[PDB]
Amino acid sequence: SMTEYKLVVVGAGDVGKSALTIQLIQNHFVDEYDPTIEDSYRKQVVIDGETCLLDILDTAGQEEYSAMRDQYMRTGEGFLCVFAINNTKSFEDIHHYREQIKRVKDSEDVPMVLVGNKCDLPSRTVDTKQAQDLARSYGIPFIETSAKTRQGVDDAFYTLVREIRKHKEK
Amino acid sequence: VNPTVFFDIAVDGEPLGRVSFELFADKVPKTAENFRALSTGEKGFGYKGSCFHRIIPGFMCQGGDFTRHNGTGGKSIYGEKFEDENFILKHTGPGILSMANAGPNTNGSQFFICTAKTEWLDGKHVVFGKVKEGMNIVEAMERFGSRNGKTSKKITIADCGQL
Ligand SMILES: CCn1c(-c2cc(N3CCN(C)CC3)cnc2[C@H](C)OC)c2c3cc(ccc31)-c1csc(n1)C[C@H](NC(=O)[C@H]1C[C@@H]1C)C(=O)N1CCC[C@H](N1)C(=O)OCC(C)(C)C2
Ligand SMILES: Nc1nc2c(ncn2[C@@H]2O[C@H](COP(=O)(O)OP(=O)(O)NP(=O)(O)O)[C@@H](O)[C@H]2O)c(=O)[nH]1
Ligand SMILES: [Mg+2]
Repeated sequence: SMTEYKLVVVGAGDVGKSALTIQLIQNHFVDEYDPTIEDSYRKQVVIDGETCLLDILDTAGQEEYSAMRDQYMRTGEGFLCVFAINNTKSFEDIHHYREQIKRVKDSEDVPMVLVGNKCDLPSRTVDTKQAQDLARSYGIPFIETSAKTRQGVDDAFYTLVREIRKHKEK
Repeated sequence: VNPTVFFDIAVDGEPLGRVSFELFADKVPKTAENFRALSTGEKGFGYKGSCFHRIIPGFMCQGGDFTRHNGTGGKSIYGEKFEDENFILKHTGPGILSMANAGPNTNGSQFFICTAKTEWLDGKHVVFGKVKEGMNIVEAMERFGSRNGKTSKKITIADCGQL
């Protein structure tokens, strides 16, 4: 049957992890504050001609539980590392998420995608080059998204799948 | 003397039982008063008819969103939100009543009842009361929760007021 991909969405609180996932799954956006405990979703898609099943884990950004992440990081196959382009602290928080993933999986070769969300917003404090440089230093793709306009939403999840594919044939 | 309020809890419209709370007006008068007034509905709005949207066995039952009924709303009698009054009281064990929030100084109407000791919340959530009677009602609500807090039946405050 079709290949399943275990995707995990991580990042600081309020960056839009849930809005991105609910846009992908349900194709709508609401501007309400609904902080996540933990949610899981399934969706079948076609990527580069190949049908596959996305198993998406939407994790808590709630910073006090940073010691609770090891198990979902061991289980996950690929990580959508999300920050918001109007919040510089969320961009700085990205490094700690990547270091934690690499440490927990004891590997330099973990499929990840850096996602700069909320690009519909005028108050940008993280430049495109700033994030592109970081993604280049990580060796991973960078994609800008808006959960509100749906810009780049499919592209981010699909690219992460492409990154997992390039790893499982390695 | 500290005021007492009650919740009459229903499960899919069927009565379960009454929980009453002591409100620590002597330590946190402004937060206790917010909860008291919302339990009487005296400002034209409050807890009556709202649900417990998040129940996590082993930890807590959370409710109080009477404006959107889905965990994203609520409001205080002082405006949308009000400040953290103090953190004198701790989350010592089952039955503690404490304010939910979205960070410092964001108290609205949402609240939680502890079903265990949750000491990592000390100094972040304002404790302002405790279950007086009917803790077994709260224990009974737990089985309608889950690991992420989604409930399998609608757990509602069918009636509430001051005693
Ligand atoms: C890591 C997984 N996780 C966990 C967690 C933590 C542990 N341990 C920590 C302590 N060690 C010693 C033992 C292990 C074990 N198991 C889990 C859960 C069961 O694993 C799935 C929690 C949690 C909370 C949030 C996000 C993820 C989270 C979160 C996300 S928004 C939040 N908190 C605060 C929340 N704001 C709101 O609702 C805003 C909307 C209103 C206005 C809020 O005011 N209140 C009231 C206080 C309780 C809190 N809700 C809540 O729901 O706490 C859940 C709880 C289980 C107690 C903690
Ligand atoms: N303008 C705009 N707002 C967005 C975008 N993505 C999310 N938001 C808004 O930002 C807030 C936080 O979004 P949410 O997806 O809940 O963030 P989260 O990363 O899941 N937070 P948590 O880790 O607590 O679960 C909400 O008000 C949401 O509507 C976006 O692309 N554009
Ligand atoms: Mg979320």
